[PDB]
Amino acid sequence: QSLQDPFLNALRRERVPVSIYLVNGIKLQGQIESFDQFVILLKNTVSQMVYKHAISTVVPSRPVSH
Amino acid sequence: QSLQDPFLNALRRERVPVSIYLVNGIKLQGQIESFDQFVILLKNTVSQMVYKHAISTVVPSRPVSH
Amino acid sequence: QSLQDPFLNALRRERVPVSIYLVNGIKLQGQIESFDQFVILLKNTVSQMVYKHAISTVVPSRPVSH
Amino acid sequence: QSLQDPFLNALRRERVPVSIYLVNGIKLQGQIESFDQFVILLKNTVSQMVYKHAISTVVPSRPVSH
Amino acid sequence: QSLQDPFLNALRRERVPVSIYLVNGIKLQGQIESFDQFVILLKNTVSQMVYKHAISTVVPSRPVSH
Amino acid sequence: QSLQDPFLNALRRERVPVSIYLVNGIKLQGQIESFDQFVILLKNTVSQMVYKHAISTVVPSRPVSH
Repeated sequence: QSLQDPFLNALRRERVPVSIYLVNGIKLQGQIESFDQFVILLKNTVSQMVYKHAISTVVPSRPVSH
Repeated sequence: QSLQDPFLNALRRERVPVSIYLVNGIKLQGQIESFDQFVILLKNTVSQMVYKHAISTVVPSRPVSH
Repeated sequence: QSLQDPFLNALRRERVPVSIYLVNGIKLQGQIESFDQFVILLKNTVSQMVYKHAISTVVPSRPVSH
Repeated sequence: QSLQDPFLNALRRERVPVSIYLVNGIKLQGQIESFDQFVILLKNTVSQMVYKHAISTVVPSRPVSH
Repeated sequence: QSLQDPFLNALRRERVPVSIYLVNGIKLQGQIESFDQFVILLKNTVSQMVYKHAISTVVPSRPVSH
Repeated sequence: QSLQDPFLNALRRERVPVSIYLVNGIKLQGQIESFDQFVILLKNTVSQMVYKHAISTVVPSRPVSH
């Protein structure tokens, strides 16, 4: 299930800069390189691996249709 | 199960502004655009994807029947 | 399972004011309107939906038998 | 499984005052009245229901064998 | 699975003092008395029961082979 | 699943220094010695065992292909 995948794929495909806010309030920025049901790979200087269980919200930097 | 879906659907359908409070105390605001069992899409300038595991409470801005 | 349901039902039925403390230390107050295994609906001016995964403790404002 | 139950039962049966520390650092005190795999009922003036997912450590006020 | 058990058993058997850091940054110290897949029993003046879901990292006070 | 394993294996095999940020904002550093689906063993002076449920992001100190 089911909503996640089209939303994240749209961001990934359009290479939209996003802000990922973590469960501790820390903000990550970059482009979604790929994802599965457990992690998101977020690209800027290096690819970092973000655990979805530690994500609170994914905020596109501009409107993106899914 | 079972309580969530009528509650969130009522908010979504009536387009009631809500406050979503996260597990770190951060408050999000907007209208519920859609949801499944893992995320809520919360609309204002952009659609942001909120993970339910990081939500503590959903507070309608006015009384809504479910 | 098994302890939750009689405890929360007693509060709900007796309409006992409770304090719900969240995993971030934030205190909610109101009466338990209904619940399932994922959320509690907590009533005051509006019904708010509290996720049990974000609850640390439910504290009745007075002794209640279960 | 398997370690929890003898440990908590020993506390419950011996009516040992405990400190329950939550995942946010908040300390609860009282005696364990009962428990299942999801919650602990902690007694002082009222019985409060503590969610095990929000517990970090259970600390007996004195040595207890299990 | 699979890595945990040899690591924690090595600490337990060698009675190595460890620091257990919790998800809120609080540090516990003592020796691992026993464990299962849900909790660790950590010994100093009393045995305290630590929930693994609230543990971030287990740090031996000296190098231990597993 | 599926993304984690090639990413972490690449770090492990190349012995890339990483920063592991925990869900409370605390940063760990060292090299990934091994991992399974529940923990990562992170090496510096001692091997410490990090629970993946307490990890927010794994950040390689330099670009690594997976």
